Amino acid sequence: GVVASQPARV
Amino acid sequence: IDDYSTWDIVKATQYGIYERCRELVEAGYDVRQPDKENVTLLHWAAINNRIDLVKYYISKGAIVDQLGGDLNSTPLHWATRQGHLSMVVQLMKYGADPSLIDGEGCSCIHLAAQFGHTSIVAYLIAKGQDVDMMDQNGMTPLMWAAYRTHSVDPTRLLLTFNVSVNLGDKYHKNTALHWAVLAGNTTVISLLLEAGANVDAQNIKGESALDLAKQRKNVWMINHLQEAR
Repeated sequence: GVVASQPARV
Repeated sequence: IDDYSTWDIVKATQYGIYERCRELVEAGYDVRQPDKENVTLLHWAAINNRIDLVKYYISKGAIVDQLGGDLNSTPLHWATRQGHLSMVVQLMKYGADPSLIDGEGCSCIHLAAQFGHTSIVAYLIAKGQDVDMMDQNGMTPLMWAAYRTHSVDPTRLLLTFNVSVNLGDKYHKNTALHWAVLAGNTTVISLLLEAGANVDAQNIKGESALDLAKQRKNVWMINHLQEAR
């Protein structure tokens, strides 16, 4: 898939 | 047949639908205008490796290193997290600063290290980033590798440079070996011992890496560290 969510904390 | 003529500019950017994005821009969408998440179009383009969209948005005056998102990061930060070497190369050519730090205290070399992106780590080192660059947390790329990459690389690559293997981070004074024991990263432990890691050097609580091994009751770890003195 494509990236459609922003990077988040682990 | 969905022809993308209905898609918003963020979704069309994510998917690289170039002509859709270009029509929305000429019809008045400001390439600098963030979305409801405080993310710019450059960010979405970068994290999806949309090389041509990146050129286009920058030519329309998008801000190359504009912070965005909950993690307060540049588009280059995003591409680095995601592992897009070509995009890292492309963004650095337009002046993106790999030394900028994000909201977690990390610059690009640390992001590449902690997500296992060995070729980007090699590239940043080849472009002048110091292999032992300390981030805002006092972590080196080797510490991040020991902690998060349970894999030969990027640890093996990092050890081919003149790293100071027995550095400790700023707040815990944990060496990379400490971090690998803490994390149960058995692949990395052997590499660091073989690279001269001191198993007795103590952190800020006075625990050595052997102490941490003994603490975790891990027979394999205790034996391997003990036999490296």
